[PDB]
Amino acid sequence: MIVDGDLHIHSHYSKAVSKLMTFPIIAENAKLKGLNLVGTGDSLNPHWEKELLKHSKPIDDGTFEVNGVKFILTCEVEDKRRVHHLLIFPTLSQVREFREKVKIYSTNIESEGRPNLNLTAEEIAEMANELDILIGPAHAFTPWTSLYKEYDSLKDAYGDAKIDFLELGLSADSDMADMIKAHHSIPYLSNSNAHSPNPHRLGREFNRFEVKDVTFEEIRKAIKGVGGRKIMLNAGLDPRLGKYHLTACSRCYTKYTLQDAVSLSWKCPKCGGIIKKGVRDRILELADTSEKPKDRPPYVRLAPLAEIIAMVLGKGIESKAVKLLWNRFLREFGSEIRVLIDLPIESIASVHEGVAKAIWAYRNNKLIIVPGGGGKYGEIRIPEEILKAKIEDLN
DNA sequence: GTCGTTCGCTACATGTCGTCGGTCTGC
DNA sequence: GCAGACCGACGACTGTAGCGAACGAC
Ligand SMILES: [Cl-]
Ligand SMILES: [Cl-]
Ligand SMILES: [Mg+2]
Ligand SMILES: [Zn+2]
Ligand SMILES: [Zn+2]
Ligand SMILES: [Zn+2]
Repeated sequence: MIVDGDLHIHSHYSKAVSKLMTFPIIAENAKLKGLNLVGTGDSLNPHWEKELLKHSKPIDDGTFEVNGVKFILTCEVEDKRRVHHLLIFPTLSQVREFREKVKIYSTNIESEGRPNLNLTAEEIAEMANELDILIGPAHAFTPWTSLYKEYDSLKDAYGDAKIDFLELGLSADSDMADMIKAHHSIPYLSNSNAHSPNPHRLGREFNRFEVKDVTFEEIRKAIKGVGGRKIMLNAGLDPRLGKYHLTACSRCYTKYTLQDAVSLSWKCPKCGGIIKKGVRDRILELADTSEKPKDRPPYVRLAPLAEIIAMVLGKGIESKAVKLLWNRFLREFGSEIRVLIDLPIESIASVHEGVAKAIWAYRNNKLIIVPGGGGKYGEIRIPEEILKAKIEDLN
């Protein structure tokens, strides 16, 4: 069976997240969005484990189900050097063992959903490998709390330890990450880092797995690519839409080149703020080869359907009009990805004509995109002639 | 034209832990 | 004067109450 899974979300116990991020709401929104699998997130926090055991029913010792949505145990932790890492746990026994194993290196493990571990990246990865916990650098290029902002290579961070994936992040896709030769041996994950269950947040990126059943072991085989199981697709936000795609200032969000950045010594002149290096420039720094492996699954860049609806209707992303149109699209059809990539534009025009024209413009790459940087998301705008012209003469 | 509804935007939170300036201090 | 301790503020890790103001079904 073919399932869409999002293995990186944060519960309401984490910081800077929404209080609505609870198991029932998450399951409802993932079901309405067409998301078959969602990682639990914050699994090290015992209160979130209690909420999971309450609001879910066991599929096996490591997979749970709530409101028809399956859930595997995932978590994100912060390094002694402020480097975020993602962990997938086989069973709840492994969750509890790893939790008790790191209580002597953390002070907020029972307090926050995203804990701070006073442990080296190598140490955390070794503790995960010993317990068969899958570990990988989460949002591995962001300039604030990533691996490649602190270290220059995966070996420099993990040393003799082993990692089982690399979360690409919003501002990256599989090709630019494959610009680093080591990554050719590593499976990619494209997750959402969801802090809100809203349309454009939960499942903004996901992984399309081929599995026999939706259980942790099947997902693990698919990530490793064994026994027929495989990650057959990597869907994600277009790299330009990300918060840190280009180098820009952290205060005024003015885009600077890498040359101008090193010239200004990372000081925004007309702002007085810290300018942070974009993930594109970082990858170009760490560039290794112009080649990339063939077994790599494709990466379908997508813009959130709610964002396209808000840009066509000329209204805010949270408005009731865009929410109503989004719900009508998700009722008439299956999922956001289907409406964005697979569905023919004539079928989209039955629900809304302007949205269909914008989706055609996004498919044909005739949609203006101002890239994001420094912490500001990229923006999508449509030309006038795309909206004022009919659909027949469009292509 | 009424007057509930919806919109867009600004301000603020909520704890740990870096970073990055400015300040004390002990020489 | 100066090295170096010390220190406070500031933002990532983003979401949303809540507040004038426009809207839009009577
Ligand atoms: Cl570095
Ligand atoms: Cl194996
Ligand atoms: Mg992406
Ligand atoms: Zn993170
Ligand atoms: Zn996260
Ligand atoms: Zn600036």
